[PDB]
Amino acid sequence: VYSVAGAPEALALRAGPPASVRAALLAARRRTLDLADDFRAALGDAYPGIGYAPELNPPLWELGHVAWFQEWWIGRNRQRARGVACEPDHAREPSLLPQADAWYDSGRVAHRTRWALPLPDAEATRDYLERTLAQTLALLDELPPDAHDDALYFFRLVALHEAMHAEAAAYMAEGLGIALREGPQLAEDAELELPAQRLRMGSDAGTGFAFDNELLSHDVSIEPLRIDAQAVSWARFLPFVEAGGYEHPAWWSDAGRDWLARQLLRHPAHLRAAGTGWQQRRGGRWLPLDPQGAAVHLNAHEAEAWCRWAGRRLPTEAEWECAALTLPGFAWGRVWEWTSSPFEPYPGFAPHPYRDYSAPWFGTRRVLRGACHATSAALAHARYRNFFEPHRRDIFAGFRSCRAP
Ligand SMILES: C[N+](C)(C)[C@@H](Cc1cnc[nH]1)C(=O)O
Ligand code: NA
Ligand code: NI
Repeated sequence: VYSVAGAPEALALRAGPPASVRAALLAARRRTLDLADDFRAALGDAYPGIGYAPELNPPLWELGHVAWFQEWWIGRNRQRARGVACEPDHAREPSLLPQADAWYDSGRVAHRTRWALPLPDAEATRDYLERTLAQTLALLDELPPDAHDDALYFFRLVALHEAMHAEAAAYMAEGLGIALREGPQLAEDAELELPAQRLRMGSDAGTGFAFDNELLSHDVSIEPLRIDAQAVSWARFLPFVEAGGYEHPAWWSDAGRDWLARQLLRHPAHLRAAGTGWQQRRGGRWLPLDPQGAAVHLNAHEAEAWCRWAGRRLPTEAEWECAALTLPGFAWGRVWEWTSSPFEPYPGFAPHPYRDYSAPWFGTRRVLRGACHATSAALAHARYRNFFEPHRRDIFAGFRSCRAP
């Protein structure tokens, strides 16, 4: 369980016995409910509760969706023990909630529709979470200590899914100005030498859970490189803004210039000018910017444009994964980091039972690697592939740079 690829929670969730997965499910639910109570403390109980935006979902919808997904792949799943060989579309038991599928299945309930749904109230939503988890843990307790990877697959999957939605709660709270009880400085900007080598990129078979987009592992050639030891700080990033870099379209790509054309505010989000200085928004509060913090809420175009101005580039996801795994002193986990790699399948990819996790998003999404401060330690992993459209700035995204010698 001790590795440089992730914290012990991450390896215990992916490969550990039922006791470890049980611990992960309880910890995930504790986090989910604490975030839910922090949203409730700001918003109260009205539904939908929040104004509309494409990158938000109504708080009670997120809670129900977390329960719905767990119940879909555990309690209602008639082929749990088959793991990745489960037939996605087999007929399942009915949910505790008759309208659950019509409300919480995201591939069926169009986004704008969610704001008008007659969802269960705040307390009935928590009852649904409670009962589904009680059922989940009871089925988990039937597994023996040496339970096979196939027997534990969906218990690991639903735990990781809830972790992803907790992080979404954290960055949606930033958008909404909601302060959280669970809620950033970097150390020295430095350069590290990555020598030429071979990397066996992706997840192997002996280890337990892998996301489908991590398969199959394959060899990749890594060229000699000098790579930042940490994400780009504000002190490093902001001279680009000060040199009028946002008013100089030569620094930007085709899609970057397009995106920059529509931009009302020509600097990173959640920043604002204050005299000759800067303020940054955090927990709905504006505070003087810390230059030694990581630059955050930048999109792929902003990261690439800084790189062109600086004469550097983004790493490929292979270069990133190699450095994270082989270079002590390469520090990650403060912000997700845009790479230069589009989200594409590895050689031998095959979609897993939750078929819509990766495959619909190839090509239109850019890979980010690492983790941010709001990523659960049970999820954060040097082989994990995050994927968002290159324009997104609501997520906790930044970057690091590199250049060949
Ligand atoms: C892996 N990311 C974070 C890109 C996913 C996580 C996810 C949550 N429920 C389904 N998938 C996303 O935002 O769609
Ligand atoms: Na490290
Ligand atoms: Ni989801």
